[PDB]
Amino acid sequence: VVSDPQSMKVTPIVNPSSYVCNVCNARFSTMSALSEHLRSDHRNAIRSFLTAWDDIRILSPDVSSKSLSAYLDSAVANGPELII
Amino acid sequence: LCDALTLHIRETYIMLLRSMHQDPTQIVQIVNECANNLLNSTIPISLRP
Amino acid sequence: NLFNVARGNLYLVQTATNGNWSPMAPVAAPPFVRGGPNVRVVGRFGTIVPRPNGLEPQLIDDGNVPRDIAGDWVYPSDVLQVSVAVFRDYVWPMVKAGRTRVLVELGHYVYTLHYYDPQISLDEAPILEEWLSKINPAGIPPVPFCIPIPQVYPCITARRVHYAFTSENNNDSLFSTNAASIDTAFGENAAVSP
Repeated sequence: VVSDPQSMKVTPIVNPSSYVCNVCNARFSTMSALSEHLRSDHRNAIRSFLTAWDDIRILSPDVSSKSLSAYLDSAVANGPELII
Repeated sequence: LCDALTLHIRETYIMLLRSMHQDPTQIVQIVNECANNLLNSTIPISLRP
Repeated sequence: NLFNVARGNLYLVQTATNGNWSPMAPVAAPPFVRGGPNVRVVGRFGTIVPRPNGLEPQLIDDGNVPRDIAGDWVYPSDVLQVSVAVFRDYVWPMVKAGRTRVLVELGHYVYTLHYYDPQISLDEAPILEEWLSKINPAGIPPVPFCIPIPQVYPCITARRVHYAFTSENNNDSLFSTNAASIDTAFGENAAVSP
């Protein structure tokens, strides 16, 4: 390796700064943490979304909505215990 | 071994669950038409038996 | 162009010039205009569907059909604002590898010029990835253009992988190429316009 200025500098094609997920786009700073998300998730109803305009994760409200208050003689309707 | 009376129930209960099955690959068209094409999504699922 | 506003659309291809490069004044006709031979235009959402088992990811065109990334694409400026990270993760490496060429259709735009010594080599993408990370849905930054500083002596000249150039001749405020010198050698021969 001879460090000369006349040497064609090429940026990497895929990004190591943003190793995107294989079956998702859950980005991280290290792909070692990415190998455990696919080991657990890609093997409720809506767990999350990922927005292309703000790059944040929008999550569902919690299933423990009993702690949430009920307003004026009307209860928060939850899903039934179907899968047993 | 299983009593046929319980097997008649646990098979009828699972006909109830397969009756209410929504094809998860069609959730994309549900979200679009319920948003009047203001918010599109792409939901990847793995088609399993 | 005298008021730092450039007309015409924008091009992002891979180009490794051993010699001269001019983003403001393109020497040839621009490739893949809108509606050309198999040139595909992205629809409103800027949406990419992932595909299973080693297939290439598909991009939804203007006619709401998934099309493959490797080819010639057209971007409205509004579509690029809502689809920033989807541009930057999927179709922008296919520009870096040269397997696709995108057009960024925006009518008029403020432009910032970068000037570099063509002795030292340079890659335009980290200067241009910075332009992509600063695009909000609100607005876009002034578009960067790396222009080689025109030399007075015919030197050996490093390759540069250049990316951004425009369609219309926007080199309307240049006025000189080596003013105090005697004769330009490497860069453009832009003498003072009578």
